[PDB]
Amino acid sequence: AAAAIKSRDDLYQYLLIDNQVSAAIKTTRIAEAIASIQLYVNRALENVE
Amino acid sequence: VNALGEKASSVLAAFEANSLTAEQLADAMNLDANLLLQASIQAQNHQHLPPVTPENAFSSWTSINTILQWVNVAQQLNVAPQGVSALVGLDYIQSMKETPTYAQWENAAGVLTAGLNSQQANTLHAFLDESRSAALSTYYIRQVAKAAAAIKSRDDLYQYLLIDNQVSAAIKTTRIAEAIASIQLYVNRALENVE
Amino acid sequence: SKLENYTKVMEMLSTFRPSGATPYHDAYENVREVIQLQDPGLEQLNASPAIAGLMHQASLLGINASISPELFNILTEEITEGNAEELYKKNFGNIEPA
Amino acid sequence: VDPDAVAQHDPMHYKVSTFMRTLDLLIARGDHAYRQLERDTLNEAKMWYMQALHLLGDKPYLPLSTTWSDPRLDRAADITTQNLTDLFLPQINEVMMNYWQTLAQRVYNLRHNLSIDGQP
Amino acid sequence: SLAMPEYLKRYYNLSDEELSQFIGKASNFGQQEYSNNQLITPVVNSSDGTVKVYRITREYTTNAYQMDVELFPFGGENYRLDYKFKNFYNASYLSIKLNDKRELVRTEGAPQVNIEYSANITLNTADISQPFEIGLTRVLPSGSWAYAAAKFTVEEYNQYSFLLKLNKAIRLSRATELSPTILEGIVRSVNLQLDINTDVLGKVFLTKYYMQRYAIHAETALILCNAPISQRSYDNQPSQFDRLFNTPLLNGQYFSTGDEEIDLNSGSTGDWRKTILKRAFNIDDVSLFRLLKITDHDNKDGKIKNNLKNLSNLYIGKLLADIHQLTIDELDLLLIAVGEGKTNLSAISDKQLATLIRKLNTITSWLHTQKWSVFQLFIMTSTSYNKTLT
Amino acid sequence: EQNFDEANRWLKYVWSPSGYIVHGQIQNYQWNVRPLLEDTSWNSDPLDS
Repeated sequence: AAAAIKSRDDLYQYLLIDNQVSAAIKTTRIAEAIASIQLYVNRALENVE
Repeated sequence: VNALGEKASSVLAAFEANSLTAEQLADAMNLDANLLLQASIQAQNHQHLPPVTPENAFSSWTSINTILQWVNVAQQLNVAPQGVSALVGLDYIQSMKETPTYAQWENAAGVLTAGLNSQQANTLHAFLDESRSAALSTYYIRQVAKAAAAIKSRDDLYQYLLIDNQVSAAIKTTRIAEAIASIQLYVNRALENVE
Repeated sequence: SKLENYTKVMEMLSTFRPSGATPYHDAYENVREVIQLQDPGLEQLNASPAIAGLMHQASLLGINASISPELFNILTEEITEGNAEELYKKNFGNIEPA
Repeated sequence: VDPDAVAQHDPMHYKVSTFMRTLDLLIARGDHAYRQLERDTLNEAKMWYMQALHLLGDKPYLPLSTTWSDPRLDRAADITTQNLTDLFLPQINEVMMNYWQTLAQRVYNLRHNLSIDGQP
Repeated sequence: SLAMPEYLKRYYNLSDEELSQFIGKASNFGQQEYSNNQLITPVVNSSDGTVKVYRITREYTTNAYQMDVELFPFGGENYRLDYKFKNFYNASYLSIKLNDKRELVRTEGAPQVNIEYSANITLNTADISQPFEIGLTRVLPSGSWAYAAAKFTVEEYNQYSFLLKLNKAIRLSRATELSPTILEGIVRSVNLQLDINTDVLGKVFLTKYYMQRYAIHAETALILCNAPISQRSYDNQPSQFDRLFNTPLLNGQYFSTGDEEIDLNSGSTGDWRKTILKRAFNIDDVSLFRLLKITDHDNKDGKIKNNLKNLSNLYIGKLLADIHQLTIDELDLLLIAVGEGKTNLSAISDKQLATLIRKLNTITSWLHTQKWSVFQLFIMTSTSYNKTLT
Repeated sequence: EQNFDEANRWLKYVWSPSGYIVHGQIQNYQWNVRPLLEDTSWNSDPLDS
């Protein structure tokens, strides 16, 4: 509850993993991890967190 | 006889006797029995030559031909035989008998209109709206317009009432936009001191 | 007007001979348009000679020519010196002939 | 009727003009990456759009019906002529609304494997 | 917290236009009519969008034998007041006040018995915080009056019963992927209270089946489910009744349900009402009488009552033939050939009507596979025989 | 050049049916050019040229 996660987009921003994506799109595991870390850093630098 | 198909064998035998009736012939032609009964009633009421009477209406071939002509005309107009009965009463260009009063005309118009489909009804309604607009505009100019405005024709009435009456029914606009157009036209007329 | 309902208005309008594009008989126009949609030229009427014989032929042909019954009353009557002074009252009312 | 003198009188407006040019840059960068359809680049397109998405923030909710009561034109004329904001409300900037519409639709295509013209 | 529209939209993961068409009607999630003199209702009052539930408690205070009176909010300090008289007094005018004090509306002339009159009055915070009276007054030309009044307590009340109904509505709309307007148009044909339950939930499956199988509109499918035609206009759209019998208006005559009696005899040459029926159904007089005979076997004569139920039965009979691309004649011969034609559609169970629909569909599919006309089937299944020597 | 808004004012200098307003008062004259305002009807004969 300390994270006020209220909907699926909020969960995507929190867990850093896209859950609403369709099953058609396929990506390698390492590239997906890179995307999660980049999104987290971008959120931090703009002081959104 | 060929149109009656397989039933012809019984229909002709019943015709050669004085036996044929509305129901048997209706079953033979795959028509509604009430339709033939009402066509026969309407034929009896109106003066044909030769005359049609209940005791010959299906005994003689001429009476059958007259009844079938009534049925064919009804199905062409896609109306019941009472519609044709109302139509043939509209002998308005003669002196033998009284002219049809407006209620009769309105009744015939309604019965005839009931048979049209949506597309044809849409076209008919557009034509009627245009004609009504012309008649009402002329009557308003003659009889309701205030003489202080020298309204002499339909264009003058358009400039006065600020509403386009000669427009065809095809064009459709929202009410507020139409009100905006009327106010803009009035202001434009005022600024140029045409008024 | 004193008129109160739509059909009474169209009855009044059907005989308003003094105006320049009336008389306008609306039921007749509806009947004529429906016929000219459903059977152009009365091909089926004339193909059925028994029904044709019930009508006066001038009363079928008049539906083609768009002559309404009051417009027929206007076009029919006989103009002469000795009634022009009042048939002008019937057909134009108050507009000065000058 | 000059936008720049009025923005000069109230330089809070210049802040919005800069903000809006930042969103224009982020969207154009995302579209440019999205033009290449290979797998790696579409993930760059996504992170560009998500970057502009949190900058815009929460789309405002706007209650569909309100105090406005369908008045007579005769009444609105007098209510307004007491000497329009006396009776009509200010609308949200239609351009800012459009940024949320185009960003949400673009991410919708990235999530559903369409292209930018929406063709499968 | 869940009362805020933003929180609720995030919670159900709804779209903005999807939420707008739920909460823009939200008053329907209340009680629809007074019960025990109470009305419990959601109200928008939405300077911030939030929903607040009010209990209104009526209390008859003066001359309750004169009238019934009812109050239904729709906005902040904005109300509809409805009232219906029991006794007649020839008012010179009707005057209505907050208590007997601030006159909120006045109506000239005499209010009639058994008419529900209405007024879009206002009642303000300093008013509705009181157990205020509303004093109505038929003032006669003498200055005598049938004054009558009731108090109306306004209370803020718990949102539980509102949120549970909204929950039912959202989950049902999302599961059947049907617009909320359609579902609202279905629920009113079971109950005058908006109450999703086994009965209403039984025919949403039927309407989803018919709309798929026959590709017809929602209202037509509801008619097939033995539901009366809806007079109410949803969605800023003309009502089913209005689109069926009023547009376009025929000779400036407006058609509505009445206590007058309409004749369906083909040879009677009926009034404009018969023309309205013929135009709406796109059928001639003879087939109209045949449809009347198919639908009801207890109508000895062609005259029928002009109430809405008979019109609904006639529309059901017409749609049975329309969906299968047959006209009334083949419909009659088909119903006779099946053997279920003896049963009347006017007095029939819902399950029996569904069974009849399935039988008609199956026999039509079989005839199409066999390249057979309906008349041939009637001949093979006929029992009456012509008594004519050949 | 289809710059109608600017063409209207430029042509309105010489003549304007709406009229001319100066210092907050409407002016009597209709044409802004003096020899057009003063010459109110054609000569008894034109120039042959």
